[PDB]
Amino acid sequence: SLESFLNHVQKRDPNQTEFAQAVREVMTTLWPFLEQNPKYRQMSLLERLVEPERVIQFRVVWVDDRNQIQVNRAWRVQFSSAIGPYKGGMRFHPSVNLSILKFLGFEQTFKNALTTLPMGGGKGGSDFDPKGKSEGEVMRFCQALMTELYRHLGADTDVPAGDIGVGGREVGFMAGMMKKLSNNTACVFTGKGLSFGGSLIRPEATGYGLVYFTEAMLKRHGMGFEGMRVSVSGSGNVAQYAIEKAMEFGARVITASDSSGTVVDESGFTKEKLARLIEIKASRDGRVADYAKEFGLVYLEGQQPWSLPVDIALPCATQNELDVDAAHQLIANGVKAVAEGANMPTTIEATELFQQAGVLFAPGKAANAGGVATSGLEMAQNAARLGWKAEKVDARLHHIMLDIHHACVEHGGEGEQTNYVQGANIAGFVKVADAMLAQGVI
Amino acid sequence: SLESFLNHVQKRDPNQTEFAQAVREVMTTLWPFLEQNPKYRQMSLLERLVEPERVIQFRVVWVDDRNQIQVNRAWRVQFSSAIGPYKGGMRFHPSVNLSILKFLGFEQTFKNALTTLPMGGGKGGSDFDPKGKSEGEVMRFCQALMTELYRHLGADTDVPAGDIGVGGREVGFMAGMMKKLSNNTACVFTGKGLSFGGSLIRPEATGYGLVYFTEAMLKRHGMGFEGMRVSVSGSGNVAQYAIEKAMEFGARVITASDSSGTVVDESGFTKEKLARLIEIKASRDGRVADYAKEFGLVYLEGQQPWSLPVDIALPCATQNELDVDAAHQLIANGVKAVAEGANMPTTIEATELFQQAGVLFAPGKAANAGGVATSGLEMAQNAARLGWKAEKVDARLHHIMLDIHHACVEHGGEGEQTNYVQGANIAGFVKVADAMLAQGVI
Amino acid sequence: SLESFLNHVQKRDPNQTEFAQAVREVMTTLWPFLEQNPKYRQMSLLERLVEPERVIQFRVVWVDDRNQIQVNRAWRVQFSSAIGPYKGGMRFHPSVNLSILKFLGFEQTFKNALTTLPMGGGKGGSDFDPKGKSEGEVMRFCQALMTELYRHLGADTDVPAGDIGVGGREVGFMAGMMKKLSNNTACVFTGKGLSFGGSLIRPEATGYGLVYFTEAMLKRHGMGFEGMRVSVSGSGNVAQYAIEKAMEFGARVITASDSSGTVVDESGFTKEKLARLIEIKASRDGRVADYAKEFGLVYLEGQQPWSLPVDIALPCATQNELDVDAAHQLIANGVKAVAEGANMPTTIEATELFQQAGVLFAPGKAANAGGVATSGLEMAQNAARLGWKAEKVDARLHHIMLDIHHACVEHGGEGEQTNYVQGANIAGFVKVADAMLAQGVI
Amino acid sequence: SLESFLNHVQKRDPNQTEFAQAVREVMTTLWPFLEQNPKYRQMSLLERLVEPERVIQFRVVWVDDRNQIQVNRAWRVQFSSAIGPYKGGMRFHPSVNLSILKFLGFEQTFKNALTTLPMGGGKGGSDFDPKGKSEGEVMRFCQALMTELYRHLGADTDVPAGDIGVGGREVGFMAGMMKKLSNNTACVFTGKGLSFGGSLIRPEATGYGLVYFTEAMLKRHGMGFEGMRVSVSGSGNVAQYAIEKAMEFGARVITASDSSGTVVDESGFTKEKLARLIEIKASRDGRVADYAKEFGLVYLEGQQPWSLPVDIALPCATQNELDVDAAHQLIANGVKAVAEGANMPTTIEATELFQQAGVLFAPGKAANAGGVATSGLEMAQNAARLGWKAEKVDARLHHIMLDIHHACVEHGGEGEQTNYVQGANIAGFVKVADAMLAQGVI
Repeated sequence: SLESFLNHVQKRDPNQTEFAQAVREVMTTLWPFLEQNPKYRQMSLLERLVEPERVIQFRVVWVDDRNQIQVNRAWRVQFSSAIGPYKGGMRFHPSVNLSILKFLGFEQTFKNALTTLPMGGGKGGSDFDPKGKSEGEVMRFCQALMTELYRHLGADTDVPAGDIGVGGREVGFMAGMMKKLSNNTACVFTGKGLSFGGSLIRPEATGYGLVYFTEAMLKRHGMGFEGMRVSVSGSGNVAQYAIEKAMEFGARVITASDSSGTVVDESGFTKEKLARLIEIKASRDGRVADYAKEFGLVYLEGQQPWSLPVDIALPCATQNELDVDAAHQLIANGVKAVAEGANMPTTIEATELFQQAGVLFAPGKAANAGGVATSGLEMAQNAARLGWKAEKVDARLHHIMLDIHHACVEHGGEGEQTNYVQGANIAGFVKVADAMLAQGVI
Repeated sequence: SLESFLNHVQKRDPNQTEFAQAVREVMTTLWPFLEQNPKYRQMSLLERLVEPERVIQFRVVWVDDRNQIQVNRAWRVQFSSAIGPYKGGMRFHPSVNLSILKFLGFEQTFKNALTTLPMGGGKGGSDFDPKGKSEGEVMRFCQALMTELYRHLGADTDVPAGDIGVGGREVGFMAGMMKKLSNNTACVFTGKGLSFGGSLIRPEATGYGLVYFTEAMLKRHGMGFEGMRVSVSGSGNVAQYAIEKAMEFGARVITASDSSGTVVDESGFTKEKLARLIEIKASRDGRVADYAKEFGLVYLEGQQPWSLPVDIALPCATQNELDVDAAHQLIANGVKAVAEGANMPTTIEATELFQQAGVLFAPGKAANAGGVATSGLEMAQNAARLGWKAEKVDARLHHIMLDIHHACVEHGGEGEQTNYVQGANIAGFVKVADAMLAQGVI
Repeated sequence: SLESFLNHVQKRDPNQTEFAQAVREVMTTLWPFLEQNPKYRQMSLLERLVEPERVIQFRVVWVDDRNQIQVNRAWRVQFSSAIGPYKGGMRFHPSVNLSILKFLGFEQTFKNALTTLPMGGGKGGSDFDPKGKSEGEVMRFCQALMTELYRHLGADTDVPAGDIGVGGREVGFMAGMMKKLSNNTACVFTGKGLSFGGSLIRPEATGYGLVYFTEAMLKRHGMGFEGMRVSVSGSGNVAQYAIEKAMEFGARVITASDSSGTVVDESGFTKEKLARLIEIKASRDGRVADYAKEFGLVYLEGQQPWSLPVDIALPCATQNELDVDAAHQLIANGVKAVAEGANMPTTIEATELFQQAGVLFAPGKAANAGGVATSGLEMAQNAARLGWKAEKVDARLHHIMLDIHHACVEHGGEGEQTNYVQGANIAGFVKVADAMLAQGVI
Repeated sequence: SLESFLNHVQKRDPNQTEFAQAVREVMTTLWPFLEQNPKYRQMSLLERLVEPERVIQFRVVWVDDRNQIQVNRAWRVQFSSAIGPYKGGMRFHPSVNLSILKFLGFEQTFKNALTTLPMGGGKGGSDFDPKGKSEGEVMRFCQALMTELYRHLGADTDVPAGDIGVGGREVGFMAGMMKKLSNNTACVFTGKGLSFGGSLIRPEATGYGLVYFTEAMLKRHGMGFEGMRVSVSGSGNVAQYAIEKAMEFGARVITASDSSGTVVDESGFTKEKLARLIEIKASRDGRVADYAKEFGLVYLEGQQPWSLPVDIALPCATQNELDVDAAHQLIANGVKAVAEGANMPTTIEATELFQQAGVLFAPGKAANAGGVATSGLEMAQNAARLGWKAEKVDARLHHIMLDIHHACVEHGGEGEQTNYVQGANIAGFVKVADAMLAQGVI
């Protein structure tokens, strides 16, 4: 009984709402697999899995620009080290609390496991509010935080990163203070700048990865991006470099979009066209509408791209942006594959409609894992003591996406088509679970 | 004077029989090389080499399923770190003592050195008897052992592994407790499972490597596996994959065996038959006898394969399984090469008979070194934080075995045949000796 | 069954002759106590007690005055930490081996426990032969030993000291290298010189304590040192201050001795005379014969003191210096008490003979414990960062000896005389055993 | 103001002449760049950059062959860790002092940054004089130094290497003692022997690298080594392999030199001729003069090679060996390029004179960086636990020199020729500066 297990887990954290849902969602997805595979239920594995190995809550005292002393709370949730060191970002936001952090770390554990890289799961942050703070205040805050936290991190223990409220700047400040205090230059943060261990291809990683996974998916079922019509939704990081990589595989990419609307280009994106789009949206005022005016292209004011007949659709905008109705249209127009660039873009029913219609479907938890894979490649480069050329990082990223795809296929069923939703849900759990079982009662 | 040196060394250890024999066999092989190369006798090098850097003997207290407290003794012999960290397995068996462990660690030093990977030499274990113990008892014991041992290990200090009485299961339990206690996920054990840092090809490594090495040896002397009759003893992972690779080179592999007896198949193993042998020996009760019934094959009840006339014998079962009576049969029946898959299958007397009969003979320290070489490749992959495809691992294992073969040939003399016993010992020693000399009086 | 336990215990160390005897002796005295106190047999306490927590064996390489590189073996036996850190001396002697060091650590564990101070048990040394070595060779040897050993010691871990082959000079060298390498000045050795943390009364400690112990023993049985003829053997540290304190309690001390022979003084030592013996003996070559010649005293060239009629005999030279024939003479001439300043001076047979003749007998295991007790007071002063005046060290040493004596009486039976062999073993055992039980299965 | 800044810097070190000169030279080259880029002046970056993070000065006491105790001074200057661990050699010479070590470490910081490898900057040494010392004295000195120094080093903290007075022998001794004391086998010294972690191509690296770099520079400007007359000064490591690689690129190499004089060979070096020069110079007594005598070549007793007409001059002997008069001779005789194999062989005035005459000039700071770059590759192989073939090391070295050439060109101006002085200095500064800025005020 699912409800009974969930009810039991909640007894310890009656008020951690977010964590409660995160446990429910994972368990709801796994329950039929667990019923058929009693092995992954033994040794109180599920009870072990939902209890984080270690949580550190600590006081952060710092001084603001008015010389007022401020007190914040920070955390590092070290959830699972079964597969490798705790890995996951730091988040600075006034709403952050333990519940939210456990929810993120819990999910990260499976997300990291899914990449096939040797990374555990963790997450941290503070109720510190970066909004309105000077560079100096943020620096002092990062340093005060690291004055406690440094003792709990390490290249083989816990390697944090950025998240909301924690960008390249803050990672720099935290990595610098880690190094000073420890007198040790090993990789303890990813998302570092290129001057001190960061990796090339990080901006391109999620988009590139989306296309790699989808091509693997297409090769296995006798198709490929070459010569295909491709629609993309969204126009940030992920959408941009997705477009770039599909072009390298011979795809004709014909749409991009933002919240206000969709640009349509049947002759297709080119290197130049995409360059100017990237430039435009790097401003805060830039709009797809402006990109279209500039190149004399069709603009569809507040519509999505799903009305266009394509072979492949890549939603890279936001959650729930591809519903049942759009799925019916894409199917009717002959779509062959769908892969998720964004976080949970396709609704559950639309996912199901694609699958029953024999449309290849790649869930985001797998197809957008390039972002997280590259934090692993950064570690790998730092470990090797050699920075790699962009092409080398990219080639290695490609092989990782092929490994993730292989993992989904392993658990993706025996049907005429692989079920990548099922495959991606199971692969992450199984790897963590196998590792926990091999390592005994610890 | 050899005898005088041997007599002097024993004074500290008048009752370490196994260790004395080990120092004797090695020194006897080295003595003429040392006569021609006084460099390697300077700076009390031999006296330094035979004295292990460090030994930890310690008490292990644990509780059995009847709530009785048991006391065992354990050791880690950290013999040499001249070339790299102490490397070598852990052995659980009621007969284990300091003498035996020093002999094995001493042997490990030269074997590791020969692989060309940067690994020193060590060995450890306990007089704990795993026979009849429940899983929980083995677990509690492993953990109580790690409660002391964890402080003496490290990814750049001492990296153990399995051996008799210590398989994948036990490695997992020790690695897990190491991780918990040190709060560090770095590679301190090899032979780990794929879910927490293990390497592909590790199961095939020794068997594969054995055939790669033996093929090199044959080719150098105008032969090859192609068309040869091959007897293999044993039916565990070494034997299985020795059989697998020899078939791939065109050999007719005609025997396999366990403790109960030997199966004979004059037409030879196939992929399908070996697959089925593996399935059978994967159960806890499966016996070569069952495998013989299923394919209608000759079964030799409690006999070894050695009465059969073959071109190549490959002992892959246990220590001392090929003694003088067997050797006489093999030689009389025209065997051309003997190579050791297991650890020290051939007795000192049987070994000499093979060499004096002009039979190519490959000692395990060279020929079965694929396993430990591949344990270095495991360490390497963990250090890089990126796993290799099976093909990359196989290709590197192969290339390493050819380098090992080349070193043995370099120091194996000028006779009509290479002396691989002489060759492997001198090649191993020179690398350890050059390193001990460069690094000063320490 | 005693024989059954001793036989089981011996299986792991079939050739450790000295260690078997020590275990046999302790266990024979305890067996009746244990029958009456089943509590102390539970939880495999005895099997745990006889197995040392940790032993380190290691290589020591050093260069002699002719530039020949020498190799020796060293050990630190860290036997018990139940009551406090491992405590015990280091011994340099060519006969040293693991068996002997285990025998010494085992005793040390009980002797330290008896003092009431918080000290565990340990012992170490090397087969290094200090004889004929220059100050420089010993220094280099000590430093090379410490290059390894320092990592296993600590003010709260293992605090060694001197013994045979290791005096103040060697303690100084080892303590110095400990400080350099650890960059830490805490007390990691006792027997230090006054200039760097040593304690007053240390040179006097063993001799003083012997007299303190023997005086309690005498008083309990209607006697005292006053007016007694006392023979002392030996002429180093222990004997000298045994003589000093005995004169202080009003005894007429009539002998002292070295390897070469015995000085006899019927009128008894005086302060004046003893001062000059101390000067003579402060060299390593100084002789009693020269001391006897200077005061016109009888020299019994190569004889022991035991032919002389005395009330009290105090063996303070070496192990086994008083056998049955000597004991027979002592009994026949009317001896009332024998107390051991040295370590195991009286042979088992001479001992039994004293007990059967109603001669009061204080075993070294209790009576010579002042030295180690004062090494505890050295630790205490160092921890406090404040040294004590001599009167204070001496007063506390005295109290301790009275506690040791009281403990021996409690368990020495109700007979006409206290059995101090029995008493000291049981009292020592009870303290270690209570600590082991309270601290769980470790 | 440059002068006011140089003066501010000097206030702390009024008598460190070498250091003051080094800071002046760097800042003079950068000053125009900094004016155009206020970013690189912010946050007191320059004041921070010239003050070393950490310097440890320490006493080294050791015993010479006459048993006299000697006292020396040693240092490790840990200058910059912005980019990676402190990296740089140890120098044993009686003239060594803090000023000299700071100058070298400061420069080291920029040369290391330039390689694109993740290396900080450091330098160390002692006023210990190795000249006339026995192997034993040198070993004991190295061990006594490491007895203190080991605690400040680490594979991710500070990884030293050799220099004047510290060759392979000394690296071996120091590494060995590092390993012994830390019980850790990770790479903390580069320049190791092949038996314990050294890299192939290390002897060839500076010479190879010099030619690789110069070749890029000639090609960028329409030239190449092919068919060119090349003069080389020196006959050590750097000159041998400079010659080796230049012959391989089609050069006619016509000189080599030592302190005593110069050999001229108009027909050019050959493989055999260079082999014999190496042998001769591999001895302690070998002289270029003897080499000239042997092959019947013109010897210019104590003159330099600069009077000789060449297309390319490669100074690889010592500091200040090429001054203005020599530059005038080279220019008048039609020289096209000068590249520095040694450290600052060319004086500022001679440098300027080459630049004003349109002669391509490559500073050592770029052109001789192959050595330290290859020490980075040594670190890298150790981190990977895998040695590379000579060919792989060479290829990787080559690509690194090409990366260095590309960075110099990026910052070398728009003139008819790249200004590599300006280019190598700015490129080095930008990498370090970016890193310091990102990591905050630490």
